[PDB]
Amino acid sequence: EKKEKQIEQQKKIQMSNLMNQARLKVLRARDDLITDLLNEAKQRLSKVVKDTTRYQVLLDGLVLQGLYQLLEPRMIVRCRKQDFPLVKAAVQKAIPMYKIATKNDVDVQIDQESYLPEDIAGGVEIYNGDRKIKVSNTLESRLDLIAQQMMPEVRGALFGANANRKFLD
Amino acid sequence: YLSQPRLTYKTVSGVNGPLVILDHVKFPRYAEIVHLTLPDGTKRSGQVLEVSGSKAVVQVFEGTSGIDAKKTSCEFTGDILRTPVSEDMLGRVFNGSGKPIDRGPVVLAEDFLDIMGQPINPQCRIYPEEMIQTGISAIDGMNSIARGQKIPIFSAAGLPHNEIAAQICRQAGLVKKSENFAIVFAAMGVNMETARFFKSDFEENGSMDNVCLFLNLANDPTIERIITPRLALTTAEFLAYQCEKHVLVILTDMSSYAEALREVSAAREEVPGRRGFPGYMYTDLATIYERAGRVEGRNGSITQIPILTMPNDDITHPIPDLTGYITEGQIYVDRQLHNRQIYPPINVLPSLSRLMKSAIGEGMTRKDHADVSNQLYACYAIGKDVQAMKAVVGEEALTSDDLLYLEFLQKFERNFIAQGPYENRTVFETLDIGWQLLRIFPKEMLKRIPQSTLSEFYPR
Amino acid sequence: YLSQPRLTYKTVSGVNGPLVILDHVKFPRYAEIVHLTLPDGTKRSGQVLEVSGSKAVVQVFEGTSGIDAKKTSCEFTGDILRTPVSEDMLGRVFNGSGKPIDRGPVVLAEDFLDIMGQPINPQCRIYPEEMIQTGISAIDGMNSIARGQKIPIFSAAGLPHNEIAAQICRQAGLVKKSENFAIVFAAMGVNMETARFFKSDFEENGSMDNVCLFLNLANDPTIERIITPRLALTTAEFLAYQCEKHVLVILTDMSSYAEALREVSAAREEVPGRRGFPGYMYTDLATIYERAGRVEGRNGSITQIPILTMPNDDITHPIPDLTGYITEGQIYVDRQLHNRQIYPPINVLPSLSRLMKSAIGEGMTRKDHADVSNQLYACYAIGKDVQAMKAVVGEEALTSDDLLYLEFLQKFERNFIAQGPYENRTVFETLDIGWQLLRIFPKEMLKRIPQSTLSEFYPR
Amino acid sequence: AAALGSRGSCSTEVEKETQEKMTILQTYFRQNRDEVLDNLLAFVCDIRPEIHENYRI
Amino acid sequence: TFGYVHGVSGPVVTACDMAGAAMYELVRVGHSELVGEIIRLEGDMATIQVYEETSGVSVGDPVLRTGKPLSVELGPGIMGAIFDGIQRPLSDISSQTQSIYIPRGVNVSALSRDIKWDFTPCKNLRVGSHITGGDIYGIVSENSLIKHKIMLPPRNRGTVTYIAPPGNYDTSDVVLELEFEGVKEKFTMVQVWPVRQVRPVTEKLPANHPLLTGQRVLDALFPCVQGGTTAIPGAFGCGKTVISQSLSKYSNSDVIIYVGCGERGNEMSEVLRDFPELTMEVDGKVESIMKRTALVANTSNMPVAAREASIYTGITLSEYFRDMGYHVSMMADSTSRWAEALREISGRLAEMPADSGYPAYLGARLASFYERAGRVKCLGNPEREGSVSIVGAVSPPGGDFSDPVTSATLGIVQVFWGLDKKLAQRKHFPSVNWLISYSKYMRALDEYYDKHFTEFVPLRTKAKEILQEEEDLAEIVQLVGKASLAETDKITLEVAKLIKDDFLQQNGYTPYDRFCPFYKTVGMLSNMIAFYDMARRAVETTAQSDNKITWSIIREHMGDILYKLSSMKFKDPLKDGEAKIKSDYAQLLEDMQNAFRSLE
Amino acid sequence: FYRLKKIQEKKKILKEKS
Ligand SMILES: Nc1ncnc2c1ncn2[C@@H]1O[C@H](COP(=O)(O)OP(=O)(O)O)[C@@H](O)[C@H]1O
Repeated sequence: EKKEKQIEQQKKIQMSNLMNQARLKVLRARDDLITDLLNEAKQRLSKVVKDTTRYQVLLDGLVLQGLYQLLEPRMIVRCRKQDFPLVKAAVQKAIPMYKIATKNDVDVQIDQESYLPEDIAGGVEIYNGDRKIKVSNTLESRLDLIAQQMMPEVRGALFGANANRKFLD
Repeated sequence: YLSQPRLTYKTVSGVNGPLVILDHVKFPRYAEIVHLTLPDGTKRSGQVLEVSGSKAVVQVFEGTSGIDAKKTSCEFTGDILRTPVSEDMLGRVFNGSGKPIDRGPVVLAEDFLDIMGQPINPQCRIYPEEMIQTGISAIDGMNSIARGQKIPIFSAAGLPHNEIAAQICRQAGLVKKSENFAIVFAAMGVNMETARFFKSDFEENGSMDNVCLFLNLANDPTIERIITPRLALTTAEFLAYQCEKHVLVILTDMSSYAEALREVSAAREEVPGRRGFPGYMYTDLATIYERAGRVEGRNGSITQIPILTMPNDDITHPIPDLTGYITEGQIYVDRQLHNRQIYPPINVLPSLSRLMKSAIGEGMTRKDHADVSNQLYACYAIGKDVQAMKAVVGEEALTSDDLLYLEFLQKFERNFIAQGPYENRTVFETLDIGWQLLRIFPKEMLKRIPQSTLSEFYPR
Repeated sequence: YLSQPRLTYKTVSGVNGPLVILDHVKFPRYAEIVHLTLPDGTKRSGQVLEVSGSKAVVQVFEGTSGIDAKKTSCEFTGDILRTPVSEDMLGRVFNGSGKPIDRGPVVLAEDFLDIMGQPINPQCRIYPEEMIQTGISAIDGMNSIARGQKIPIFSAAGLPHNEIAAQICRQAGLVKKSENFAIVFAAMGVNMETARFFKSDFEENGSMDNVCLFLNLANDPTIERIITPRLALTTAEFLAYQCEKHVLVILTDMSSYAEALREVSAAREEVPGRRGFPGYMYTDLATIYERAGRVEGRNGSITQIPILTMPNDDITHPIPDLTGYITEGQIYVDRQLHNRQIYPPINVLPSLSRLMKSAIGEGMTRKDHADVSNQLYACYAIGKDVQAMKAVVGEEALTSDDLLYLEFLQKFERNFIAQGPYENRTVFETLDIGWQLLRIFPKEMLKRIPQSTLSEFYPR
Repeated sequence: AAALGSRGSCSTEVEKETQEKMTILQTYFRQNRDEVLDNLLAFVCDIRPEIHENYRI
Repeated sequence: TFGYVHGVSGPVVTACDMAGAAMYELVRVGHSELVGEIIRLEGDMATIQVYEETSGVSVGDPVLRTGKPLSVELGPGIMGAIFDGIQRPLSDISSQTQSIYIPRGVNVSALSRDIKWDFTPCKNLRVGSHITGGDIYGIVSENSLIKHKIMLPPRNRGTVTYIAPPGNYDTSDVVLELEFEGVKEKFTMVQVWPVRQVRPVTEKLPANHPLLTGQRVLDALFPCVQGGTTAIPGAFGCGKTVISQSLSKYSNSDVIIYVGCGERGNEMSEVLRDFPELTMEVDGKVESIMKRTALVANTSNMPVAAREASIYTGITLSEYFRDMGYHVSMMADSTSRWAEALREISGRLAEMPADSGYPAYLGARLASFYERAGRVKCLGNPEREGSVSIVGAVSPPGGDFSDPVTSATLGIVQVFWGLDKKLAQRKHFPSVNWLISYSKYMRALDEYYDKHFTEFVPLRTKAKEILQEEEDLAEIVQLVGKASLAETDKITLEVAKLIKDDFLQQNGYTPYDRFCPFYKTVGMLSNMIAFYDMARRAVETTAQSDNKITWSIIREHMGDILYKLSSMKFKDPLKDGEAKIKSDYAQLLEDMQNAFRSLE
Repeated sequence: FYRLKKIQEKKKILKEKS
């Protein structure tokens, strides 16, 4: 019976290993579902970008939201090559709104030598004078920044709440 | 929701040891988290230790090797370190910074919790009175442990403190009068075979379904050991006070954590403490040790068992000294008892448990617990003080009763203390062995036991 | 050659301690040599210890007493400290900085050699194996010395280490089983009695056309004790590895060298080691002791015999402790044997020579050398144990063998060690005395000697 | 022999209830992805410029 | 691309115009182009530690940024060689300079591009096979002992598009070419690896086999294993170097790396002289043990900053050979010199000390260096198993084991061989203490001893108990004399003295005791514990009786037997053989048994 | 003693260079 228990030990360890692998399999499946959801969100954004009437307002928001973050005398905007006629209007519109709520002057230039990769979903990037400080107001960046904070809410809305959590504080 | 875009600075102005210094930061926030992108493309994380004007002083968790001062990009988060927390974290193995290391996905968060904690009103706590029966006589019989305590294991180098820790984890339960513990386990600077030992011991006794591991091995970065005991104590607080379970937290090598503390304090050119450790090491260990106990209205608890190794077997070193001012007792693993093939080598004379008086006695364990423990302690002390001069001056100058204390010494160290690495004794077996040992002395020599108890338990 | 004119600066920025600081220097070179002329015309010399931009930190060998920041004029040499070296240096007396103090001209240099030397490729060395016969049975028979070894004398203050040194110098030669040394003597911080003793002993008990003295006395500059042994050793290396002679270097009171080194280290606030000595004292003594041996293809050698004085007769002090980690043995001069009027007062238990095993044996001295040595060591140790047991248990509680050991102790200390200050014992006489001492015991007590050696050498 | 027998059947039963759990996950996900996609895409497409509150005009 | 020198102090240079220079990157300082590493940055300036002597370096000298870290070359031509910390071959410097020194800034490749090696490919790989990092794709016959498996670098992958036929190639010919994602790599026999990055493995396994030294102690009482970690602390003259060199001569390892870090230069000439004469038997043919040894020497008067680069150079060569499937042992002589180099460099930087002067990160360096030893499943497709043991000598100042380096190491290593100066002064060698030493691999070797010797663990526990009781008796005898003693105590004392003097003691500079196999060890211990058992039983069974056989009776009766028990150690394992030694030890037992029947 | 002297040296370096 000492050897009987010596083999009972192996049965125990094998059952433990099987249960562990099953848990990890289910966790990986849930991770796959979340990743598919995020990819579909990217597709929705890319569908939005083609609506130029709404993309213009999106760009108006993004440019000013970057300018309010840098707050430098001279700034530079980097866009896509096909987005240039729209980001030009966005900058031309956002300069006075920046001079009103800050009370100082500003010189904003659109970098026409270097463009963002043409495969990105959209957005702009803002640099300071000597290009050492940078904000990245793209759609990839914004979606990745916002989606990662809503993960408790996304989990709750997608897979139901946890019936073991008695106190939320 | 922080919805504004983040700022990325290519303005590093110094690298020195574990620290990176940046200039031209816009409104630097203190304790903020920073993401560093090295020239080749690898990514590290750091935390801001000091802001002053436009400067910021980041400590990088994964070291500063490969970092230059012209092409490394530091992106500022805008928030303090909030770790993702969930109940699926049981059964998973992480590294010292919370990343999955067992071929599993990242934690899908139930919540995001600040890893510094949240102060608990001293008026909303509960006093711990439920004894934990660990199955070890030296602890159960004489240094009882209540469920909710914080009691470390003072050990040394080459001694079996991992065996004692694992046996406690394996055998711990409540005192049987008529579920069980979840386990959180942080390892700071252990070798590979200690981690192998602990994983094998957990999964060979069917526990792994209910264990969360955070592992920082001795080949891993040193500055991670600063946040490792705080991700292990933020999970234990979610499970205990929100999911309402009873958690047991093991913190292995609380000495490596303090060495990393000293290493970061020495790179900042601060006024040193004793032995070079920072002057705020007391206030730093107290924010780790004091995350344990029960709170009102919630049916969960947290028990803490840190594990030190005293340098040179010295209990007046800063680490054991300051740890003793904060925790409720200590279990002392001795080297002299180790060298004579005794397991577990627990020396009961400098061991102590400050929550024992209120967890034992009539209606909890048995009415004779405290008196037996007191008399055994007093007898052991008197026997040591005898044995000293017996070895020094005269084996025959010993009195007639100065030989009963020596026989008690031998039988107590061989029958009460020495237990066996898989033996699970009840409390009542421990008390019966204590009485079998106390029966060596005539009942007139037991002055620390009342007459009502001697009358009921001595004559058997 | 250096054909450009030298630049002279009166731009002294500040004097402090033994260090002068100069500014506006043009491309300062590290370790360069500087010639300072004081406001009253006197001349001193220094070495650059640190450069930074236009600043240079000179360390004056004679001190900074009398220097000001308006008229002291410093001239930079343009090169490191090189000493002029020749072969006429044999038969001359210089001071601790290399100038003649025997009313002769300066050295007409055969070459100019850098006094820091050059570490010898460990592949181009030859392990020393030719045994020097010093004629002292305590060294020859138990701590044998090879030609190329570095073996110091660990003495204290008031003991006769100088006469031991001079006897080794005037008696030493190879072993004759079937031409001479050139002495280089450097003394650091000696008194006039010691210099008189050595000068008188060299030119009387031998010849003085084979000695080169570098005398730095106790009323001489302290910071020039740092370059005296390096001048001595550069001369030795020229005479040995280029002119192919056998040199014997005697460096007297490395304790004064170590104390001058401590003083210069404390002057500029460097990290200390034990008892205040700089943390780089091992790496500094090793650049002096390691310039001693043989090389492949050249027929010279360098045998070093430093002389120490241990403070308070303690062998755990930093100076003897760091010296014993670098050198290939040591000869221990004892005070307890001096108080019994024993000469030479050599205690063989704390003595050692690390090159003996390869220099003794068949075809080198005699087949039985090693066994006799080991047996004498064992018997001496057991005798010294019995001598201390009898101080507690009395004269009449010893056995029949303890008295054999107490007889061996007396006859050993009086017949083997004690020698007389002009007696030259060939190594075979030493071995015969050793066997006459080992015949006190029956051949079954000699448990370190193999049987086929006892069959040939014990009965005679 | 009994161990070599049970070793496979236990594994197949665990792999059965694993697939059960995964189908439960997928039927939870199908019925909820569109509302959360609307919420996400409305959070992302709603821009509100802002200056630091510590900024002194 | 080019900075300038701005300050020099000791081994520490400070160079300006160093904007985009990374941390721990190799640079070249001066006109002699000394080698150095960057260890601090502030603005456009960088702080460099130089692995050479800085005497004569001006201000304004050039500083050349290389863009790579300190790395070693790994190919054929490593065995039988001797290097320094920078991995410069000391036998080519000695032949191209025609001098007896090492010139400052001398540049010579670590492995010769002249020798042609015999290369044969793997016979299964053809054009198209998918190969990953770690795969043995060829074998070069280096010498008669060592086969040099040629592995792919650990971070490469692809499909073979060319693999050379068998033949003779020098280490600059393309032996492999492979394509991945549309790009091509060509690989020769030599690869380059950064000495501060750990070479990857597949898995780290537990240690299950002994590392047989030649010493009776350290094999009976405190055994190491293949893949363990050991520390040998002691004062000067105790025997750390002799133990290390005997271990490197007579152990059972396939490859030996010897790092002499800041020690005597005459201790590397004793290796380069002794080892080409010692041989070992394999297939009838004898091969010298220098055909499987590599030395890395940085003596005590060599630059102090290159004591660090020495250690990392050795442990990276131990990991290159372990990856081939060998069992390597690495001797680090006086890691205390590495700690002293660290303290010196930290002092030149004006850092805050931690304990006795050492930096606060000393224990981290020590731990991450000792965490590279172990038994591993090797990266790559052919399944191998390798191992690297580390034996580190410690040199506590004053012989005090309470110094920072000894305290830091004893919390890392699993075996502790502690040497004693009291035993060294009586010439009791090896001077292990046997009362403070321990081994944490004594339970992992139970299977081996049960399956192979099966009569040894009882003997070991009995001998340990005898030696432990003797020290309780001795501190009493020291105060009350040897007269209060029972007869069993008088027997314990004499048996412990016999063990100490004729089992633990082993003069390693003799033809019979240079090496002691394990069968001889177990035989001596058997014959020494049998006498203990017999004598104790005799003194005990006739105790109350009037005959009272006591120790003096046993001693005057058997004075012919005790001499043989003491001379058991004089039996050559080579001139007598295994059978003669076993027969003599079996005959001494019968003599003992008859002599013990004689007095009853 | 050495640690406190280092702290004071750094103080009197900072205050003078700033
Ligand atoms: N096992 C041994 N057998 C014989 N002699 C030894 C032994 N161990 C040490 N010795 C002697 O003691 C001396 C110790 O020197 P070494 O081994 O270099 O110790 P350390 O490295 O601590 O200085 C050696 O010169 C050698 O002569």
